Amino acid sequence: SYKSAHQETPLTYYRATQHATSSINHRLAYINAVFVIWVCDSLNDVDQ
Amino acid sequence: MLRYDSLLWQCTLAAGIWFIPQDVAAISAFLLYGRSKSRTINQPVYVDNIDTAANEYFKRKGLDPTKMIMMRKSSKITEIRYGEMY
Amino acid sequence: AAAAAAGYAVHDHFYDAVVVGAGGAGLRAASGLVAHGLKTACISKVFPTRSHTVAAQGGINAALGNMTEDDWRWHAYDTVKGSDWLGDQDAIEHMCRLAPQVVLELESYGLPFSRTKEGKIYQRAFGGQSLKFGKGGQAYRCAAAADRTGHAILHTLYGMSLKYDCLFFIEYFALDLIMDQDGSCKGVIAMSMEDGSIHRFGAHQTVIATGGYGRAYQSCTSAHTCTGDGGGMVSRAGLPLQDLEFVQFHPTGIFPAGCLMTEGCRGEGGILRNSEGEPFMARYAPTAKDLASRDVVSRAMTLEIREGRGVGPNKDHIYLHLDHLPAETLRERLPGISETAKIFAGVDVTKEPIPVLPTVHYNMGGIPTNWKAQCLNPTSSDPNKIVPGLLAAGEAGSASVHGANRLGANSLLDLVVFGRTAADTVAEIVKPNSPPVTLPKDAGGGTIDRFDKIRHAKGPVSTADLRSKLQRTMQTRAPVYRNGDDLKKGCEEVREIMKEYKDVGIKDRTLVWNTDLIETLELENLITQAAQTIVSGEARKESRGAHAREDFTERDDKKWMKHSLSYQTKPHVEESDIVLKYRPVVDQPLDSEMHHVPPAKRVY
Amino acid sequence: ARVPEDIEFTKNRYTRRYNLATEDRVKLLNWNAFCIAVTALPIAYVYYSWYESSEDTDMIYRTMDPMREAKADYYLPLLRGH
Amino acid sequence: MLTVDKFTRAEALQRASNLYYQVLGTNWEDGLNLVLDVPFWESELEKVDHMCEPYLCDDEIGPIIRNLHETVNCMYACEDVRDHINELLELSSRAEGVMGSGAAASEEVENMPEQCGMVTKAYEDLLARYPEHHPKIEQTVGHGLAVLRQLEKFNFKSSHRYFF
Amino acid sequence: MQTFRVYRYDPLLQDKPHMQEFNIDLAQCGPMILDALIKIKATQDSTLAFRRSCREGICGSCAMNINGKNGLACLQYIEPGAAPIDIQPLPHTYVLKDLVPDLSNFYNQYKSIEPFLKRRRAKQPGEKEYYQSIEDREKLDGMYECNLCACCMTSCPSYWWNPEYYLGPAVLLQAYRWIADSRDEFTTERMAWINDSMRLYRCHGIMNCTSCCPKGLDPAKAIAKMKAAIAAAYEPGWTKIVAQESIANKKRESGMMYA
Ligand SMILES: CCCCCCCCCCCCCCCCCC(=O)OC[C@H](COP(=O)([O-])OCC[N+](C)(C)C)OC(=O)CCCCCCCCCCCCCCCCC
Ligand SMILES: CCCCCCCCCCCCCCCCCC(=O)OC[C@H](COP(=O)([O-])OCC[N+](C)(C)C)OC(=O)CCCCCCCCCCCCCCCCC
Ligand SMILES: *Cc1cc2c(cc1C)nc1c(=O)[nH]c(=O)nc-1n2C[C@H](O)[C@H](O)[C@H](O)COP(=O)(O)OP(=O)(O)OC[C@H]1O[C@@H](n2cnc3c(N)ncnc32)[C@H](O)[C@@H]1O
Ligand SMILES: COC1=C(OC)C(=O)C(CC=C(C)C)=C(C)C1=O
Ligand code: SF4
Ligand code: F3S
Ligand code: FES
Ligand SMILES: [K+]
Repeated sequence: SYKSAHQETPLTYYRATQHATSSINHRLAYINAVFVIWVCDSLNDVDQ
Repeated sequence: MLRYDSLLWQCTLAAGIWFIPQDVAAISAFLLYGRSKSRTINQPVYVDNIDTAANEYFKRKGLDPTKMIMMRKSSKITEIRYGEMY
Repeated sequence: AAAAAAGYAVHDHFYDAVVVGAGGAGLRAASGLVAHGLKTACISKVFPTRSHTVAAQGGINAALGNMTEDDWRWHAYDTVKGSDWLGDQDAIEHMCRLAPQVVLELESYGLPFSRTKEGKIYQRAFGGQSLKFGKGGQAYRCAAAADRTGHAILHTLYGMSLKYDCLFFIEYFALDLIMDQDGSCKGVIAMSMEDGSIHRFGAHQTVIATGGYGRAYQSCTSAHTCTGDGGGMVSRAGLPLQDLEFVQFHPTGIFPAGCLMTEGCRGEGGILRNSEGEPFMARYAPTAKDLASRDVVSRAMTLEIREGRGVGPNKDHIYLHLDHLPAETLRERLPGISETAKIFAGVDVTKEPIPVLPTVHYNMGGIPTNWKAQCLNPTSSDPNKIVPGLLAAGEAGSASVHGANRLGANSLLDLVVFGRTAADTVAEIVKPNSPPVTLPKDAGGGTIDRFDKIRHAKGPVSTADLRSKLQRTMQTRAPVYRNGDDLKKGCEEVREIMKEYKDVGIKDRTLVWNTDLIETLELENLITQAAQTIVSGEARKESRGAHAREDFTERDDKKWMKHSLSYQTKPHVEESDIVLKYRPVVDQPLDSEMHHVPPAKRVY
Repeated sequence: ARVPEDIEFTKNRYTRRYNLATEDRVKLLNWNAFCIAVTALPIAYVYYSWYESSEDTDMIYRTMDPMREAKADYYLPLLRGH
Repeated sequence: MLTVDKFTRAEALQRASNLYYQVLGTNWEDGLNLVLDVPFWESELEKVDHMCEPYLCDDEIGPIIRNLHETVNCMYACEDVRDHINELLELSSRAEGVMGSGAAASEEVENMPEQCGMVTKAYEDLLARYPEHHPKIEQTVGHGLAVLRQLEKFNFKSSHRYFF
Repeated sequence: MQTFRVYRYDPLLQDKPHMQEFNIDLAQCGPMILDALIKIKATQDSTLAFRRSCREGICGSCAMNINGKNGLACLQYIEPGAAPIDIQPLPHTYVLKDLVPDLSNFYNQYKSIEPFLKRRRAKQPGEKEYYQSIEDREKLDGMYECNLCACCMTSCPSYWWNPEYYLGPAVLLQAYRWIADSRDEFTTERMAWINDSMRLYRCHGIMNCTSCCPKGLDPAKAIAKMKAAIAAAYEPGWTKIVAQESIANKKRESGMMYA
């Protein structure tokens, strides 16, 4: 008759530290490099 | 639920401040390398009067002025084309 | 299992032993029973590591002899003097003779004790401890682990219980005992605060290892969970409670927070000063100025503030100066005090004095017990008669090792020793494998009915208001220095608060983590014990240990060297009276290894 | 939603139910098979790729350096750019 | 098995004991451990069986083979139950919705009280079938049932030993 | 007159959790957050539920999320301001009722590391305390003070995502405490068991555990040390060591254990 609740994602409210934002920028480093390569490839193909 | 000091909003601004500058430079370098090649292959050359230039071209290349459709592509761009091109 | 009593889902368990409490005393008893091969359960309101034992700071007393030469017999003499010749010398010998072994066992399970230069356990000076039966000097018997000796013990005893694989029923609030018609405990009846189900644990031998009832006063060092639930259960079973008038006020408690500053602070050089800047403690207890018995120090502090030599803008407290001591020693030996002061008082220990005031800390009273931790139901002919199936351990129990005043660093020792003894005593009674107990036919009926009556309570007064009223009366009518007139006034007031529990009302009617209901059930336990305390104190016309009557300022060994037994007439707190009987104190030691310490003056 | 209520769970290594753990092992094999196949792309580039300016290069070697031993006088400015 | 390789009894004993402890030591709860390792374990187990066939009655090799077979049986059986539990918990998580908001939420298991009665029965059946592998059964299936207990309030025998 | 929004959930109605706003006069309330919650319960809404025992920060029972960051209510200070003080349960935990989290998984994971001293030889009769130097005891300084508040646990983004596979900061620090205790003789066994991709290497060094620790401990530093020690000391035979210990626990009761 009783059920527990599941709290939402903590990302929306948990306080952010400078070490946590910078750790993400490190884990996203390779993701940006691929993105830039794709942009340059697209530009070399659809521009000038 | 939503907060400015949230891990999401502070990790999205940090990423933007950190990557957007790097990226703008990176893409710009590619754009610069593109211009270096383009300006060495077909540098834009400005002529005064299009009609006189077209005549000198037809004369220099031995092209019959009647078979060449000259069209104005833009306010600052004209373009001679073959009218009998398949 | 599955049954349905008065519409409630009742599960039935059938163990060989049940331990109510997962504090120091309860964790030790459980590990011991499991180690003896007996099927056992350990019920607790909180995760075992959150019990009040974790807040202990000083240490445990053992005649290890790591700092100086020592004898357990010397520790035993100190305890007798500290008890003001109200504690049983039989139980004191058993505890002191086992203190070395118990402490080493705790180290063997990984207790991170502080160490000496030779790799042995460091021992600190504490109040009321001497050498050579008082003819020597300060004794360094308190094996401490920095300012966190409780956290260490409780965590280590939990680890030991995990190693032995003890069945734990965590977040289960025990309601009553399943007593038999003959008069034998057959188990406990508890509720789960996480599921809302009632469980009827049926055991051959039950161990009540709850804590004290220190939250019955406005200002205490006790936890909010310290409501004395096992004493109420015993009182509602018709069994006696003992020495409830002897409530210990710790000399140093942060003002007004009510937090505790370890006695080790003074035991490492700390000095208490007044408005005149005097170490006044030399006038009272001159030989051991600040390291006197906790009852002497507290009375001295109260008289000083009363005389007008108090510190502060309101001249209401006393100052504890640890600033003169080395900063390294403060950081190494008193690591926890410093932070707590910085927060709850805003004091820098190394540069400023700490505001302190005597505060209720421990309760020497509890369930009457023998030296084997078997609860007693004394009769006029058999003062040592024991309840057939019940045992007690810890602050909840009163084996009278501590008598009228507890010596610092002896309670944590009583947790380990008597928890171990309780497990040994059950092993002899209950065999490792035994036919299951036969829970009586109407087991829990009354408890379920009362729980339902309280669950659906819609009266005018609120639990919080009633609790504040009780806390106020206890704080004002039973202070450090008690007078007979106030004790009488208060005794009338607590009786009114008893009949006012019939008007309490709760707003939450759920069963899953209904703190409102749980707190009202706790208030019943708090009221009955607080009532018995005031009644017993007013009845004692002497001044022994923590009980200091201004009307009668002298010990009466001739007519008051007795244990005071209180009884609740009826199971309902709003339908009962507090009757008082007495039982004699055991003065002869259990063996000849120790001698009888004759009653004498307690000057300190 | 709802979920089946009469599942015959695996009892031993020779009486096995098909579950998503076995499907994940097939995925491991199929992904690894792709890796073996995609290795043919980089290996084919290295084998078939030729870096030559014109068709002249081979004619020069056939008529001037057939044994790959003929020595050419070196004028540094030619390839030094200055 | 089709092979021309020949191995001594000492080599056969070594290979079988290596595989037995390798399987019994690997963490079964982590799914990627079993998914990645089982292909290598199955190739090795076929070779071990071929070379240990003469020594099935041997006093040293024989017991190793019997324990190895039992461990593999328990490994497959436990993995199956925890796989279903993982399915139930992932159905529950998807029901929460995107960001926990409930925005794009999947429909939520309706026979969850009954799906928890099925798993607990399976857990007890494993305990009886594999009495000498309780530590592994508790690592995988026992802990799995403890996670489910945090979502649905159900009763199983070892619930109290999992702090419920 | 500060405003305190508090998370509220009834386990029976099972209605969507909501934040209710209360107004409290800080003049008649204690400085700490826990005092405000007690005052609200005593005066306005007695239904409010929350865990609290020690009042001095030592029990580790009042762990909550205050204005975004985890902490113990008894040590947290009320910060008056126009902005309501938001109090919620511990992040990404199952809420049993109002602010009371469900930390059963945390308790089980701790039991898994077997936090009790292990020695190969049983204390010989006539033996005193096991020798440990002051320097050795100093190694266990910042690790033995953990009160199990579970803030560092419910602040790690890696425990949010994989709660049932990652041991979490608090358990991992406790494992290092027993791997660093000179008296323990099962150093290799403990390191071998903890050397798992999910158990240990899910820590990405976010450092939220160290930032929110109420006791001022550094779980992040301990996990880094434990990873370095394992990497240097790994041997091919570790897997067999884990298996042999698992055989030793064959007759243990039903609960989390080394396996
Ligand atoms: C387990 C087997 C896996 C096989 C998977 C499938 C094939 C993988 C192939 C791997 C190599 C690929 C190299 C790059 C692509 C080459 C393409 C190419 O140009 O090929 C022609 C060329 C030949 O040159 P070529 O000039 O004649 O042809 C190329 C033509 N042009 C120049 C126009 C591009 O191949 C090579 O040059 C590659 C030679 C590789 C030699 C490797 C030697 C390995 C030695 C290992 C010793 C180990 C000892 C162990 C002892 C243990 C004792 C206990
Ligand atoms: C025997 C001793 C051993 C010593 C070992 C020491 C090794 C370490 C030293 C570095 C060696 C590597 C040199 C680079 C390769 C040769 C350069 C080349 O081909 O360029 C000439 C080519 C020459 O082409 P060219 O057509 O212009 O040449 C004709 C020149 N004129 C016109 C004057 C006649 O340069 C270019 O084409 C222009 C683009 C060059 C871009 C170079 C980018 C750098 C590449 C290396 C990256 C390294 C990454 C690691 C560092 C991390 C950085 C964040
Ligand atoms: C309060 C205090 C006491 C103290 C101390 C410091 C403080 C602030 N320092 C000490 C020291 O340095 N040296 C020493 O020798 N003693 C010291 N003390 C004394 C000691 O810590 C206390 O007396 C302690 O309470 C004794 O331990 P005990 O095991 O008897 O009790 P507990 O730790 O309070 O835990 C009791 C358990 O019972 C459970 N419980 C309570 N009611 C119920 C119900 N109704 N149902 C089920 N379980 C119940 C509690 O949850 C707890 O687990
Ligand atoms: C509560 O809702 C969500 C999860 O469940 C815990 C996620 O796993 C995660 C984490 C996954 C990624 C890809 C960061 C997110 C973002 C999410 O919204
Ligand atoms: S490491 Fe800190 S936050 Fe984590 S449980 Fe221990 S005291 Fe609490
Ligand atoms: S926040 Fe988590 S990722 Fe590591 S550094 Fe702390 S345990
Ligand atoms: S109430 Fe104990 S940590 Fe706050
Ligand atoms: K070690």
